[PDB]
Amino acid sequence: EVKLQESGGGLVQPGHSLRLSCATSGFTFTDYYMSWVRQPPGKALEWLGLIRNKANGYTKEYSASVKGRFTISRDNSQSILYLQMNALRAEDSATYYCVRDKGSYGNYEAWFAYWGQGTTVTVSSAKTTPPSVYPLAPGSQTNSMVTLGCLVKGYFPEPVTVTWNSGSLSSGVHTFPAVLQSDLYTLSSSVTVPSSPRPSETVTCNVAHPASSTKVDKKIVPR
Amino acid sequence: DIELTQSPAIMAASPGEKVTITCSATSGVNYMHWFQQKPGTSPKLWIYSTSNLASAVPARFSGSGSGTSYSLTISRMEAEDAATYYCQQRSTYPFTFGGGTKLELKRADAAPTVSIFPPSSEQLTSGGASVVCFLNNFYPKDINVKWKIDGSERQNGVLNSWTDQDSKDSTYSMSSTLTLTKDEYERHNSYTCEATHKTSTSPIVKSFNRNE
Ligand SMILES: Cc1ncc(COP(=O)(O)O)c(CN[C@@H](C)C(=O)O)c1O
Repeated sequence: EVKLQESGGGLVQPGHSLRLSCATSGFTFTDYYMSWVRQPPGKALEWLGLIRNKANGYTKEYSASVKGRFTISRDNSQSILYLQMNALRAEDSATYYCVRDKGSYGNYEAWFAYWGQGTTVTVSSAKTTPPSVYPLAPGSQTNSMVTLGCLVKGYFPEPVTVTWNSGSLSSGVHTFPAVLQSDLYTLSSSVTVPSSPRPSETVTCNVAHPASSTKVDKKIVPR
Repeated sequence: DIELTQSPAIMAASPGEKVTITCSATSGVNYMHWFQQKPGTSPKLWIYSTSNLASAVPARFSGSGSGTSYSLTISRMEAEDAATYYCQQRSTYPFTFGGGTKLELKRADAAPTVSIFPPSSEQLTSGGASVVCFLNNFYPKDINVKWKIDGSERQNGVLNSWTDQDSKDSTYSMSSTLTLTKDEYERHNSYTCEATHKTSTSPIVKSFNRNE
């Protein structure tokens, strides 16, 4: 299974330096080019550049938008790809994708087919604060589909992990995209389980803040 | 810089309805390439080398064009096809990506499922107090919310948050949050969440009664 994994993402002070990583597996690295792409929250994709393969000298191409500031490289020892980011601006805040580019063969049916999940990068001095998680409990059990919620307030930066019953509750989950307010984010998590699961089976909301390293489970109390 | 324009920016089609899209460029390219992006995921190759369908791509899908004007067609719309599509070129460095088109699918209208929840203990015990309210699974998106407290609605401190078409039901949801001082909330008793949709001539609402 051709696997690509980007790490490095986190928050970064403006004008500072950020190094983006990306592990690889299931293919012969040195044989394949590797672009770098990014997407800013709610927008279009932006090609940043690739790096050729062994037979093409590992020569780096970039995007004028980012030329002189960003250098792409790779450790050929353990098949990883990098992205050096300098003089970072808020407008570099995004999520960054390593993609397997063209290769030493003709599988161009491939080439730009395998992407990673992308890593999110937020350019700002702005302070890091974990969230406060609270259970959205209704009031006056009715409705065959009773809906409960999770209020994840006061954290920074993004993202945060939210799933239900240690990921057991995938169905009927509604996590919203954060809203930035006062240099602060907030979102909710709604789930619609029947009375049978709750409040009987017990429903948990496991929240996480990778940045502020804040992992917490809010026992959704019946009330 | 071969800059690529896609039109339209947005569009909602009905199933079986015909669809054409374009990564249109300031300069000639040799090939148009296309991707499809569906919420929370990385793009997937869709059409390559202008016309060669990608892995797991339906034959209702075709790609074409020439020089400065290229196209992506959906012969007859299908619910699975909805996503954001990005054209573009690997002709001249630097490779550039199209402006995107955000293709949503047309389905049966559905009244939003409104819910309201009072300030939990913990937050309120934390010194805070704010009242959440989901407006789950509706169509179409276009929906306005309006809080109310003791009769007066609520402009200030109201931050809303939509999603895009769910993959599993093709609908939309919204999440207005009314935040207020711990001390303040106790100056009112009935907070009501009001929903405005084409599914209801009247503004469907929900609400509780503050109590101690
Ligand atoms: C993924 C991809 N990588 C690399 C290149 C060019 O590599 P070199 O500069 O190192 O030779 C192309 C040219 N794309 C052509 C086939 C086109 O987009 O029409 C390409 O699509």
